[PDB]
Amino acid sequence: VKQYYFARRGETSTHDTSLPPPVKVLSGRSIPLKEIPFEATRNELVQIYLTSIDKLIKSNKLNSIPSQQIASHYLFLRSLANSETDGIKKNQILSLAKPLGTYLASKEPHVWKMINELIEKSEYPIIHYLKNNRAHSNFMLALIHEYHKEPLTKNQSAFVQKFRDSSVFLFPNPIYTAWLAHSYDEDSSFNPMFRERLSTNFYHSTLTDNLLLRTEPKEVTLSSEHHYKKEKGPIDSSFRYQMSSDRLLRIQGRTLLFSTPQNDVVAVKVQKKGEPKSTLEEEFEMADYLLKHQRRLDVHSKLPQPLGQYSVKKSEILEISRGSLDFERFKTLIDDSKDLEVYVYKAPQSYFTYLHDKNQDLEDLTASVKTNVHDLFVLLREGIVFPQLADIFHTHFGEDEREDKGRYQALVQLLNVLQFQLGRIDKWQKAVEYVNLRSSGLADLGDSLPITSLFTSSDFTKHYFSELLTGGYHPTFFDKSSGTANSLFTGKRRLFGNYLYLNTIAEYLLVIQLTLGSYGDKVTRDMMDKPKKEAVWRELANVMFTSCAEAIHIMTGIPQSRALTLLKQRANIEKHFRQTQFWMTPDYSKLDEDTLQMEQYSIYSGEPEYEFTDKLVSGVGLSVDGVHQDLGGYNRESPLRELEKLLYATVTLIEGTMQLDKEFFKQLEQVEKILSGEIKTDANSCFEAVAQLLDLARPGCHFQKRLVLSYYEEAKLKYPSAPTDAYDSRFQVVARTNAAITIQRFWR
Amino acid sequence: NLTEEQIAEFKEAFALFDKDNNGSISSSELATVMRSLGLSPSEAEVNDLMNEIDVDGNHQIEFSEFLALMSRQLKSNDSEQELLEAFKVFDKNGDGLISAAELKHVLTSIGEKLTDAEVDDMINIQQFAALLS
Ligand SMILES: Nc1ncnc2c1ncn2[C@@H]1O[C@H](COP(=O)(O)O)[C@@H](O)[C@H]1O
Ligand SMILES: [Ca+2]
Ligand SMILES: [Ca+2]
Ligand SMILES: [Mg+2]
Ligand SMILES: [Mg+2]
Ligand SMILES: [Mg+2]
Ligand SMILES: [Mg+2]
Ligand code: NA
Ligand code: NA
Repeated sequence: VKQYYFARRGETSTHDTSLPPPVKVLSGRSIPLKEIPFEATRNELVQIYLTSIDKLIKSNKLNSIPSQQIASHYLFLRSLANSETDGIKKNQILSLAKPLGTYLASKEPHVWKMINELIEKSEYPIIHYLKNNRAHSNFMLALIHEYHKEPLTKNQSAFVQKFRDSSVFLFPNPIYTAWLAHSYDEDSSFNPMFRERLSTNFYHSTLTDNLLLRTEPKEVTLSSEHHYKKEKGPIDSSFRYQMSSDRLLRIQGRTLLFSTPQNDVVAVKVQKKGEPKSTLEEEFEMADYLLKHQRRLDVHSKLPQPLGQYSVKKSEILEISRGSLDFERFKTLIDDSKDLEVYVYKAPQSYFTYLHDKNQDLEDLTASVKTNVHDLFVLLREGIVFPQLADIFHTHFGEDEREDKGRYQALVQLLNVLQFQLGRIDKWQKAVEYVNLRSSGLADLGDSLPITSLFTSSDFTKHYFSELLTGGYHPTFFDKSSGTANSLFTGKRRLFGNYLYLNTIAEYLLVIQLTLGSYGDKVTRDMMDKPKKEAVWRELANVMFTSCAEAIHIMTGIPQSRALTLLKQRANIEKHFRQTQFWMTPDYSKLDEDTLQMEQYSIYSGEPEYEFTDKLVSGVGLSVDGVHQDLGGYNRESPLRELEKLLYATVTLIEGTMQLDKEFFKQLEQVEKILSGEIKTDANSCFEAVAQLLDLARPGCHFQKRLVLSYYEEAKLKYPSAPTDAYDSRFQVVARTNAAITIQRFWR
Repeated sequence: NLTEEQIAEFKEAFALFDKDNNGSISSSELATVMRSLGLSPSEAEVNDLMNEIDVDGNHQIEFSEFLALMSRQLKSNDSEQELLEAFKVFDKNGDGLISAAELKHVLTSIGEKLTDAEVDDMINIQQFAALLS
């Protein structure tokens, strides 16, 4: 059977089509919203940096700045030059750098030795020099503030305010994307966090935003045979299902569950109060589509078998259900009319077991989670989004008048202005109480959305993400000379589909996380074996991290095991286990001040403790309604800080790999045109282009480096007189590793 | 029917060269992919592959078919000779002998690291490669 997707991903010129106008209305006054251009503003700042380097050299003050900052300047200028095609600009950059180099080899020659070690390893050596906490020293901004003796423009000031945390945010596209990718490698100690006058700054979400603002608007095209495209005529439900009260097992929601001789289940889904017929026909057609294409897509879920869709007299439904003890609540859900549409289907018993069910042992939970994670993301690749797996809300206080409608935003910092942390989750266990992830796999398949609805001003996106589609307003954005409110955020109108694509990924994994935590609390609540409680929470952390790596694998092709190693460079599974166990169980409500602090120190290690003024509710913990536990205090952030780092690391690895691959193939096409003759130039330029392709390969991906080595061998044959001393070291490393592989694999 | 390390490399290379991520690659990129997998075909074999893939008039290769092509191409190689060229990387002077201490370092330090015990059931190149297969 041929396995492939009915969905295709490319790029388009803009997402800013049929959007709400970029206007904020404040007290009857309409304020126009303007974009601050990312790339143009970034480039202006790098130019100012270069003129500041010029002044630093003329001033002969080089004696006065630490060697590490001189090295950073030098290595960045060398990386910048190598990325600059224009030979005049390139030599302009190399001239600004020579005085620094001359200085280092004389007065700081051991640092100079290290510099050349990196230069002999990479064409963007600055990225390997900043694989650590040197990335938090903003040498570029410090130089601009010391030598640029005039105000920055409003655009520039707005840029540096958002991207103050690190010089890397000023790097040109290929150098930033390559730095971001390799910052996850196994020799990297880079963590997007440093300490600030006792205060700790976390800027993991800033990495993702600096990346996304560089990307092209994406486009998804669905095949003609796709569920949301192909015209499948009306359903032919010639077959009816005879309900017997004697076969009724129980009621869940509006769905009557009947037994069969085969010990699976026949289910009758009955129209809700205000549910149209389409919602029922849609679930029928989606189930049929997924059964038909189950092998093509390799869907692991045990899919329900659709049987019919027809009308039934209320009176008949009421006569057969009237025995069950759920009768009264069922009557309250079904439509008041006397002629009710229904959807009949057959499914195994495990389809009605919610994935958080505490009667599953950890081994069955793990397998069922894997099936759900698998299908969620293969179906995302197929172009199908499930925006109602669960009911996660940040708040209910201002629900109707909130732009977000209270719906939780898994990457809120990217989808709103001046939101720095994931917020309180309201009644977090209740959000997944009826989750559409089951022991068997996915369920409730009719509540679906074509992926293309995330890239347009659909009803869904207009309802929940109006701010992102409209633009950014904040009093500090107001330019009184123009009467407009300017921001980098308003630039996202053009790219908002890229943002919601990643938010969907993080949202799925947040649903998984809450489902795991609901399982964890319920199975450990009555456990008297205390070390065993911790072991369960430890393993649930492993399952979450594994789920994130599986999503990466499914979306990028990165091997699952490397994806896990990449995630663990950035997210600390021990902190995650301690934080989830601590805040997702009620035990902490029994603690007093001194004990809470000590416990918090253990789960955050060095980081700041979770601060709150809320009055804890006995036996629950943080709870606005006094009954159901929340994750976070009122008007405060979620305490699951490592979870936030993990979700951002996952989507940053997915998106960063996607963009790294794009840079890799752009440079590859360039290398192949130089080797073929389409682009005729000298041998060093050819060697340089090939060495740069090496820098754009996925961290840990050997076959990519094997390919680059093959281009380098071909390049040496094309320029047989050319000296190659400046590049053999790095490619000999690849050659010896490659040779090692072949030997190792033959023995297997 | 290959090792798991090889299959994993096949899956990622297929994924990487699936530009628009619809689960299939154009035959036009088959040459580059095979090159990256250390088994680039001959100009004759690639033509036979282009014609073999043009039979059904579908130039989109899905992973099942892709794996089949790589599998028989990899098996269409002289395992003994491939291993020889591998050892030939650690013989720089060209005398036909590699260092013993060196081989133990690379195979446990880099690549798909082997464990000390597995290398100890594993120096003269032409001979060593000759008798290991
Ligand atoms: N829709 C949302 N989803 C997740 N977090 C949010 C959302 N809205 C606000 N937050 C966060 O919740 C806190 C305050 O929320 P608010 O009550 O909207 O000011 C801040 O940490 C916000 O970043
Ligand atoms: Ca494709
Ligand atoms: Ca030798
Ligand atoms: Mg159900
Ligand atoms: Mg509120
Ligand atoms: Mg339900
Ligand atoms: Mg539903
Ligand atoms: Na709140
Ligand atoms: Na791909």
